[PDB]
Amino acid sequence: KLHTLEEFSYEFFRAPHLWAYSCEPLRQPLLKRVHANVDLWDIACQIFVAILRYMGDYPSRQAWPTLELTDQIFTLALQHPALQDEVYCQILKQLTHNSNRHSEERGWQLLWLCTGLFPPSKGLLPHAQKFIDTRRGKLLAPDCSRRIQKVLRTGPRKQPPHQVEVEAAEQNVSRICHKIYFPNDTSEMLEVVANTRVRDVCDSIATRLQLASWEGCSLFIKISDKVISQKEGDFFFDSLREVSDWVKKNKVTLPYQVYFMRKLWLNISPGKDVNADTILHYHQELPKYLRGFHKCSREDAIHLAGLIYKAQFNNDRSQLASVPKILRELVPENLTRLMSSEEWKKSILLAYDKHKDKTVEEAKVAFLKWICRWPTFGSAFFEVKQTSEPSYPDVILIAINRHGVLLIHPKTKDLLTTYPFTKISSWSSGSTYFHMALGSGSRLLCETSLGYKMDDLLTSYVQQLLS
Amino acid sequence: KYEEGFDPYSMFTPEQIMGKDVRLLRIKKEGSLDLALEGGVDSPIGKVVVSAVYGAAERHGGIVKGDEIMAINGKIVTDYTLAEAEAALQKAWNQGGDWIDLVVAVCPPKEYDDELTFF
Repeated sequence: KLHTLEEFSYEFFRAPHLWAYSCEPLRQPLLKRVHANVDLWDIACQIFVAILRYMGDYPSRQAWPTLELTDQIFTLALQHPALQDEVYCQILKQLTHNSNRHSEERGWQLLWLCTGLFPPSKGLLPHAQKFIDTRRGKLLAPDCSRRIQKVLRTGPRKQPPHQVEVEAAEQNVSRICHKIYFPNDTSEMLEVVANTRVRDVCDSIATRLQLASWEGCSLFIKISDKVISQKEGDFFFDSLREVSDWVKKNKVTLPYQVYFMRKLWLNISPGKDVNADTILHYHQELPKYLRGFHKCSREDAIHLAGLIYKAQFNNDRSQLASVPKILRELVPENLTRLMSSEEWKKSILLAYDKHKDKTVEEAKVAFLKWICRWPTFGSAFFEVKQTSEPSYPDVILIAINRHGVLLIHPKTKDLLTTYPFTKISSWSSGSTYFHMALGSGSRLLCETSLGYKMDDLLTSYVQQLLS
Repeated sequence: KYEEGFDPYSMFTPEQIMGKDVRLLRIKKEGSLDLALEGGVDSPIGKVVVSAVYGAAERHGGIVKGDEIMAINGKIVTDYTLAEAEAALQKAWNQGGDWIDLVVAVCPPKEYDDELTFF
């Protein structure tokens, strides 16, 4: 009744029980075609040791963090697919005639992880399928079967299990939710599976938030005081590990948060998607405005501060009671010196009082409508030390947006020059610099730690304009 | 620094050090250096700079991302390609004695916010 790798082993296994559970460490691979590669003998045997350790069958005292074990079990099988069937056979082996319930429970966790990463080969699949089907009563067995179906559809993972996947596995839990944060200081729990792609999360988010579209939005990882965009086409759990590894090389699992935000500001027309405006756009543009990146007059700032106050406080006129606190949330930081505290309060209250009949949402949209045609609207900003132009200040502000690359004087906020996409011929970056070339022309060279981000945004804007 | 008595003017012409804060580091050979480099003459910055300190470089202190490598055991590398600079650094680490001497132009403090995260 219970299907076994016994008959499979006659044709495809090494020769010396061998297809049944044992606590004795393997000394060569199980599959004859893996056994045929002496260079794979050591990895095949280290995988088995980690499997033994994970299931609790290794009589050691040095206990290992689970992620280190799952990394050992799966990482090299991803790079060298010849090992993929070997990992399956080693796991199903330890699940066959295993009379220790803890060990067997742990083995099913490994099979669950494994079927989220890659399928068996053509020849092993009917045996793995029957193995699972004849044990459909095990807690994780029905999902193992579904995961094989899904990974054959989407193709294999590139990174081993994420700590979130492993923690679900160790709980014998097959449903996973990941928190996603938004720029308006809210969050949602989003269900994800082993083969979820970043874009799948975004699709679900747009439904949940009732967005008209998420074009130009993505997920982002906030980690080690960086905020790094995630590739839409990547598997979500591959992206988390790839970015973590990169951060650890470029600069103890690392704490992190995932945000959903607008990345590319293309054809943003405030009022077209009010939910997008009030959840994403207002709350991303507001802090850039408050930092003083735009060229703004005193009267501009009074007008926008009335809308900002309404968006933040609705009907509560009492919050301007102490100007020293609140002014920083209402007026760009380069302009607060322009008038005294009481003059700011008087002017802002007069402007705010015009919004009695507006909603908070209407105030946020009006704020966006009033600034959306500014050349610095809809931008990512970078403060850099430029080394290519003697007539510019050493430190300049750089904006990257729909228009290309803007160089801005940090004191006057004037536009020093614009590099339109239609004229940029190349750019490159290192970890300490960013360089861009225009025509035959002009060159920009600057010191920055954010070249990788400038590169990402330029590549993304060019790709979107080409499509 | 790691030797106080170093005078840059005795090894470089003034044109070569104009505007640079040039110091001498002595790094004790133990373990791997794990000092990553970028740049080179074939690059937009036209000089060899530290891209990451992972660790013998980390443990010495005195050398950080952005510092320029101007000489390795007395050989001036300001005109080396990146590959040439890496080979010279690896060779110096492997062959020779207890210490490597790096002359570095220390990158000055940043008077800008190098960590903006807005999109």
